[PDB]
Amino acid sequence: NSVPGAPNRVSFAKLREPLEVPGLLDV
Amino acid sequence: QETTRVLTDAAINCRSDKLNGLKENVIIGKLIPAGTGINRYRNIAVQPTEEARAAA
Amino acid sequence: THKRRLSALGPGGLSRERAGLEVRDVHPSHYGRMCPIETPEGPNIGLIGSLSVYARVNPFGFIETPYRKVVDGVVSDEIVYLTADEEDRHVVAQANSPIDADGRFVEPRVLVRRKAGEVEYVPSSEVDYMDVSPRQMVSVATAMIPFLEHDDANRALMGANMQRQAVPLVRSEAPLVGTGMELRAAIDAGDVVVAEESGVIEEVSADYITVMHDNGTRRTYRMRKFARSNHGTCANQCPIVDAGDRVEAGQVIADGPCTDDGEMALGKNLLVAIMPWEGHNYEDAIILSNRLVEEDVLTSIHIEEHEIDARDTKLGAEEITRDIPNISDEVLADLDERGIVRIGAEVRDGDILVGKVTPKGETELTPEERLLRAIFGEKAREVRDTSLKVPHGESGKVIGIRVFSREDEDELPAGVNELVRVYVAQKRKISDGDKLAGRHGNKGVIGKILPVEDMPFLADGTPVDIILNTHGVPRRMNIGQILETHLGWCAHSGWKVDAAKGVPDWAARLPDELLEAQPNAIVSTPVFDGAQEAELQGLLSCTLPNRDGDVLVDADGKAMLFDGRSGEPFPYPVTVGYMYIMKLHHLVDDKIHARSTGPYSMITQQPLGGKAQFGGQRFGEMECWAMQAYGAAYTLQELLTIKSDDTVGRVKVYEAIVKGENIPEPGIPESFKVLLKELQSLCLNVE
Amino acid sequence: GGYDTPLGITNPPIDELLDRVSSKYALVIYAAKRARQINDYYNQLGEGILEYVGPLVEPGLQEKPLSIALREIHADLLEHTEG
Amino acid sequence: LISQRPTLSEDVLTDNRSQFVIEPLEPGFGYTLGNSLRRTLLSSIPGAAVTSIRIDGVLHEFTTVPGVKEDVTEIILNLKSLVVSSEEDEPVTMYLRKQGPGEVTAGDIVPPAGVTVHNPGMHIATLNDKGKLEVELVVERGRGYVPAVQNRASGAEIGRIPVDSIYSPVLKVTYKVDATRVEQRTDFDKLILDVETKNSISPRDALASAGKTLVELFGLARELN
Amino acid sequence: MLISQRPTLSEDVLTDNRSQFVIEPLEPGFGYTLGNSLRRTLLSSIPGAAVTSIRIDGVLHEFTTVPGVKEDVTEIILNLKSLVVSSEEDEPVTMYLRKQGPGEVTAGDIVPPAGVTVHNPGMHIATLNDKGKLEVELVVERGRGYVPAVQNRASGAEIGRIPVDSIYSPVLKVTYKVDATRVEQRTDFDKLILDVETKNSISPRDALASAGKTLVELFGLARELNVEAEGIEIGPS
Amino acid sequence: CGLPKLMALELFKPFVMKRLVDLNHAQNIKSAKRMVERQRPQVWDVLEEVIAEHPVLLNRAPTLHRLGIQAFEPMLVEGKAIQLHPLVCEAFNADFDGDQMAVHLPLSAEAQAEARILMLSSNNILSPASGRPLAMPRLDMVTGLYYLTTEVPGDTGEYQPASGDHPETGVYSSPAEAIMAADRGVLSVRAKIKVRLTQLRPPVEIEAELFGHSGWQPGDAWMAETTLGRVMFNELLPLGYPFVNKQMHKKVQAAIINDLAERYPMIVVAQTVDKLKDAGFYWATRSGVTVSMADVLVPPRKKEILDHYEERADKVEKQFQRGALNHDERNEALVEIWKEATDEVGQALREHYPDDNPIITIVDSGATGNFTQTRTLAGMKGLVTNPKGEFIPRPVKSSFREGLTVLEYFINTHGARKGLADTALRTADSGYLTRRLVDVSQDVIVREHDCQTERGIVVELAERAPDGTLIRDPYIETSAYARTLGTDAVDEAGNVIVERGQDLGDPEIDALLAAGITQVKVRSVLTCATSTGVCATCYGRSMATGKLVDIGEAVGIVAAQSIGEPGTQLTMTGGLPRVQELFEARVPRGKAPIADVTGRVRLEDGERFYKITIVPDDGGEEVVYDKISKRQRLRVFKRVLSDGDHVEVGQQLMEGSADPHEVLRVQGPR
Ligand SMILES: [Mg+2]
Ligand SMILES: [Zn+2]
Repeated sequence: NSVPGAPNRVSFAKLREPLEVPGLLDV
Repeated sequence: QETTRVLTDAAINCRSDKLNGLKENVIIGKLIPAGTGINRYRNIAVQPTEEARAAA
Repeated sequence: THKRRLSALGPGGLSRERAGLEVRDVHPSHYGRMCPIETPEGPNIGLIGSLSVYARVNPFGFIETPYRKVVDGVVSDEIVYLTADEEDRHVVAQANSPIDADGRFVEPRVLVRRKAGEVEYVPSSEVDYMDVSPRQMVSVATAMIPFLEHDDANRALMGANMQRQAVPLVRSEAPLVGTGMELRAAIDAGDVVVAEESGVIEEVSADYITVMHDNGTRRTYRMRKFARSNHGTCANQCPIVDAGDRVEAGQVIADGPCTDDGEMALGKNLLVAIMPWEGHNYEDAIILSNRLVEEDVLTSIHIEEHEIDARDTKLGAEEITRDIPNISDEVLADLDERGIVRIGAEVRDGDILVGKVTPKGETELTPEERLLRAIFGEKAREVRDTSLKVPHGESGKVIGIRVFSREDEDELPAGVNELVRVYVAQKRKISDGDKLAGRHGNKGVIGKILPVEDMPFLADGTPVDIILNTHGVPRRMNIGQILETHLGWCAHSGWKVDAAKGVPDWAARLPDELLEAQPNAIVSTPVFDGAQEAELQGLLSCTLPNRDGDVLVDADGKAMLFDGRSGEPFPYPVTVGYMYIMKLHHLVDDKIHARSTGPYSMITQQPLGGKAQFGGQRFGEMECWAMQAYGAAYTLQELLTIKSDDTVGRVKVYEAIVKGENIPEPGIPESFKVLLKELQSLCLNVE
Repeated sequence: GGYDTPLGITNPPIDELLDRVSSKYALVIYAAKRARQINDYYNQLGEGILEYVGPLVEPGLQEKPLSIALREIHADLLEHTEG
Repeated sequence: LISQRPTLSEDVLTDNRSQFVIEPLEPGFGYTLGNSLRRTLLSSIPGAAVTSIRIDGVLHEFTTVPGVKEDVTEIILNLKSLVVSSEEDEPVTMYLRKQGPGEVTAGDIVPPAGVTVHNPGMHIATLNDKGKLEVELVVERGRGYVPAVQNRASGAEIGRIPVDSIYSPVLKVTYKVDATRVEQRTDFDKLILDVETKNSISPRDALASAGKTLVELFGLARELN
Repeated sequence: MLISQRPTLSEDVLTDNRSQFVIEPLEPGFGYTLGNSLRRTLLSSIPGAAVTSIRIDGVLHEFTTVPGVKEDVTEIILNLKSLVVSSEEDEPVTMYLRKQGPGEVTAGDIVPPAGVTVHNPGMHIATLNDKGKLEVELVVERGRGYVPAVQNRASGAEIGRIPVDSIYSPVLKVTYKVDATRVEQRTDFDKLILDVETKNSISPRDALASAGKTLVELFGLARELNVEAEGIEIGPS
Repeated sequence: CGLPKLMALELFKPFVMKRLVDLNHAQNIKSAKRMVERQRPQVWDVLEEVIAEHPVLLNRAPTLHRLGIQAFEPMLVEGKAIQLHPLVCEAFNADFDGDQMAVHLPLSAEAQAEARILMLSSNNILSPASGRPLAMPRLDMVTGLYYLTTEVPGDTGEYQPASGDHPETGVYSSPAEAIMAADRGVLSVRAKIKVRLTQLRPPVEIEAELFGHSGWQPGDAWMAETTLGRVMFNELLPLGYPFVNKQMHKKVQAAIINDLAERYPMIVVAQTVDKLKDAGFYWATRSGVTVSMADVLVPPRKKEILDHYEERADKVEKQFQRGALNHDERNEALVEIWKEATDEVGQALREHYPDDNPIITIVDSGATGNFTQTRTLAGMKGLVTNPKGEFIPRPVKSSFREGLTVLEYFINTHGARKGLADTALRTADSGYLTRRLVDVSQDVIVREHDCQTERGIVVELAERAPDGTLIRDPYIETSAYARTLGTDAVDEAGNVIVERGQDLGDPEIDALLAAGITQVKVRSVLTCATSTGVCATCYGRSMATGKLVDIGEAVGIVAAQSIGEPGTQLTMTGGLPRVQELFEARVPRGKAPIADVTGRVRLEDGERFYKITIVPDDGGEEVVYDKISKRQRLRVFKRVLSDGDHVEVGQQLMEGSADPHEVLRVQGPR
């Protein structure tokens, strides 16, 4: 989630990660 | 290998080469000394039998 | 993927051979930092990779990595950006650990990475850092292959490097199944326009959109349409919203090429069986129904740009115009009034692109040509005909004309006064021979485009899409594709697990609202956090009929089918399902090429190699030594003389062919004599 | 032997064909010289007559002179010696 | 033996599709005849399709229309969805213009005499206030698929934009057999067949036509010898 | 639809009753569309007569023994099986084969009633050891295609009469394949090859026309809904 | 050979222009050329004739062996790809991943002849290196054939011979009879039957049985019990070939093909193989061998054996913790434990699967892949090696069907990338070695029919049995066949079974086995008396010709490529560098001493290595041997070396290998 135009794709997450993805271009 | 050092003392000996290998005829492009190259095949005589020449 | 790339070769870096093979290896410090999978499969393996996803950089040029420090049998929630060295100080177990819902754990004896990079069942008191998450050791592209933990790294890396070689189709549908990567990928991808400020839409266009910022202020967003990529692929941007809409900041507003509904899209979702059919699916041979072709499901846009300059010679200034030397009129039809062709005109290889001309100078004409002029009243026109013609194997309309003129104050390089660049596109249908591949490394060329009717098909008359060969599967260790296929069939079908008597046990810990599924709903799996096969089996048991009472597939993922050729059912049920696939940037036309005779050398006497020009194929050391092995000598001699160096002999043989007469004899090679002169001039008595 | 019919480029069976030449090689050279003879025949047909004989078997509609030579060979109507 | 020829029975399913079954049949034959008709119907049915159209504002497939959201090629795929039946074989032409903000539906089209769409609800495009439309259409009877012919091969003007054609009145086919095959040798088949017209004609309409073409084929080998 | 090209039929005469057929060109690809169909047709389209179940004196339940002769029961059976003999009678015809003494029984040795017409009477079937006498009756009728040896119509009809198969197809062997003649000028039309071999009863030529008529009789069903429908016309011969 | 019409269109431009100006279609050549630019469809028509019967060449570099190119009959084809016959793919080692190829074109009549005879497709079937065929059927067609030849016990209406209530009810007078039956829903293809044949040569035994004189299949008549599958299979073959009645394994196939080539003419062989390919695809279609995850069973009792070996390793780890064993001790112990676990697991896995599993059935036929790939698929993967090369004591305990963990996958990556790195290095060294070799022997050609020498070597020839038989050596075909006796094989100190001057293939060899003799002075290149190269006689049969080679051959190069080709597959001194240094004539690392005279040994070992000396039998100087590393080991043979062991004059002292030079200087050339 956490995205405005996120089309609903259900996933099989058995876990829950604390952190989300970083800014890939920050490199 | 070591084309320079090979060639140099080769010419020093002034060894002429007989052109009888095959790589020779390769790089010179003249017909190879092998396969269809030898004289027994490359100098074949061929023509119609004069029997059939009677036919034609 | 090009960005976030890692390489040690370069200035300061080691050159290729100077490095030992060991640097190519995968040192255990690499874990979670450099994805060990993604790397070029050519002769640079181990030399270049990329970053793990959640990695991050030291100000000192190191990999500062987050970690979940655990304390007191309880994982904290403080991310810890760690380098590798300090990591050796410490004790890190795995994210996939039976945490007691609280940081507390379940069993004492736990896997953990050792300072030597080693693993043991640590008693569950000793660790001080837990993994931030699964897949912390994955690359970006690696992050985008479901079931990845079921197949070998070999085909894995193969599909990985291939997946960057995808080609943007014109329709750009999204896959039914995926990961969590497909959206974040695009939102960093950039080329999909993102909502800057939250707001209500103002007005759209096919080229831009007027946006109403929430307080007064507004803005447009110029869609990039038909922008030529660095590889001839189109770069359209279509808007995905309405002028009466309202969105929020950082939100998608228009997909890019390979983007569908905001997330990535690298192909289509296709129903396939796996039988060996007619041998046409022999050794990666890949068959195709015409249905996609006539449905344009595989349709590429290509943008080839051509450019030519306006130099100035000693003979004067180069010229561009409809005025030409000896030439037809119809060939001078679709030009503009002043040389160059007209926008929107169809073209074909060899056709004229731009009418350009320069003086050639003066030479005594042949008496013959002079005679033709006399009988024909034809002038000299010493200015030489130097126009622009389309090279071989090219067609399609010309979109836009880019024109530059020194007279226009267009800054141009010296010895130049006018520049023009041209844009032709050709809507390439898919065609046989082209290379496709799933997301598993499982790949291959297009075997044969078969019509729709002559096709194995369902009991519902629904024809199959394609067919792959089972025999490539085992020895390649790529069951993940089978997994994907089963999953995709389940996804297209939709289910509704009857949780009437509690829950079927496999569904017990399964997340809710998976208990049914609308057909053709989209889903995804984390790489290491994917569905189990038992879960999939319980799903496949629940496969609600499509329209009629229709359980097309068994509980085993197969089904009975009909040969559109034979008429009969096949003797067995067959694996089938929906797979997502890509199209590679190795089209047939990019590779197909032959030649008889073209522009000879300048240094040597030799008609130019290189498929950019004609070019052709070099018959060197491997099949020479070979021909000698065969014993056939004359063919080799002909190749190495009259196709290689005999200046006179070349035109001689050409004449002889034109006249229908026995071949002349092979003359002396040219490079031979050249080497001879060289040896001479080396102060060497030669004879 | 009773096996099958050949087809086009494989006609006639080289299995049979080698049965009269000593080696494949002399066969090849034999054929090539005859074929050049044939081509010279056609080239000289426009001009005056010469001892250039052949073909003997009725040549096909559009047949390679090589092919014609081969077929006459299997017909066994020639004569040759090594070099 | 069985002294009777079979019988062609009918079952209506819907307008756009219905069922057919026939018997008595010979054992080990129904699949044969069924794939026969399937291979037939899927391709050998004369249809009628748009050929290639033109609009004033455009020069080629790879441009835009002022005012619309969609583009040329988007409209291309949309129109490729279209359905229409001709009556004659000479190339007739329909047209379409439009103005103001709005949707473009299939019903929007001005058709010439003899032509008729069969799903006016087919969305085409949407426009704005500046949204302005004109278009001419090239349509013709045919059979099967053709790729778009080259306009250079033709002589038409640069506004022309060739489009592939799929003369498929048929939508989808399938069936199943009925192995009577009792243990008395009083055995026979029964083809549980289904048809799916794509809004152009009725299943029987396409079916009898196909059978006529088949009779064309067989008689060639029937009595010519 | 205008045919735009007209396929052709040139039968090939192989060995006597093994004639061959070829046809082209084709709308790619009708070969699979129809050759297989016609195959199964000729396999199961034309009537034919054949033995139903013979009865033999003496032997009661031991299905393997034959005194006075050399061949066993089943050899007799199979030899019977390949008997080309016809009749105009849509009924169960019975028959007789009778002889004593040593020697051999063959095809023509039978007593033919009305309608029966053996097409290879100079065909050995059975041998006679030493003075042995046989009197066997035969049950032939006619039908189509080919049947397994049907089980007992009754529970047990008679201890003597014993079932057999019935090769009601006068055709014997059928095969084919598809081709791609003239793929550029004809834009990949197709060429059918047809290998048929049948008994001396009729010519494969004739059987071909017969089965073709039968099939068109079938497809008249298909056409007889809207004969006023656009069909792909071939034009005249 | 397939061909993009567009391509060849550009190819024969000179030919086509000539032939068309021959027609009244282009006034000058220039008209022809621009017309080519215009492609007026009759251009395609004359293109047809000009393409008619003109050979071509086809190249997939890199080439290793002689078949890197051959000659094919072109034929215009739609599309823009190179349509290739299936069977040549194994020759080119050319998958359909998208590898390109090159296509050359001969011009002279002489070049055309060279192609049309030598470089032809059909003329090249067998291994020029190893005599066996190369267009032999494979994975998919082989699959179909295996399905076709297997027999289904308890199948659809089998031949069930049971009178008293019905006939045997499985007999069929004609194959066509059975055809019609199984075409009806009557018979499975693999149900056993008893039909009577008249058109196929039965086996030698029964055929001689009925006849003895002439089993000739067009008109003879005879019965047999098989399935219709084997029926049709034998039907494919030429008439003269007798019946088979077996389940065609790939090996069986190869043997059959070898027989055919060795006895019949080529053109029959090619046609036969083609029909094979065709029907093979036909039935591989029907085999229905596909792969669902439900097709992949796992070891149902795996976990308990897992636990057994785990308890073992646990005790081992505890005892290492004891310090009773050091680090590497417990390492190797774990290595052994997990290897044993792997072995037992593969045992249970192999026994567990039913036989109809296509997953197994592939390797079962021997189409491809090994059982280890199976175990990796389902069950447990086991050990992943140190990227250095050592083994990781973890190890993997799952198969792909279970899916790995992060750590497991990471571990497997080590050996994965290591192997893929080695892949290029090995093929690189291969070409280097090849260049060395062929540059060595570039000028070795036959020049003489016979050197007429009488030197020649004798062969072990299927060593005697101690219980007493001529138990066949394994490595005889690679040695005995295509050889020329200079001697004459007498029999029983009597009649000569076989004399000087024969080719020494199968039947005579078999007769020699019957005779009971295991030594044969055969000619060899080593004894080819010719000065300038070799004689035809001492060379023997060509592996590819099947007959005695002509005198125009440079066999040296063929042998060169013969060696160089397999070098790619040489998966590791114990490998490729071993081979090199052998050809290098170097003093190997494992230089083991060799005897210099017979006698017992003055075997003796100093500190930290061995210190030995020869017991001379002349006698004289006990040949002393001093730096005998304790890491070295006494050469075991006959029992391992022991002190006072009477040895020979050239017996290798230690294990390993001394240089070729000293073995020369001791026991000379031969
Ligand atoms: Mg490859
Ligand atoms: Zn010798």
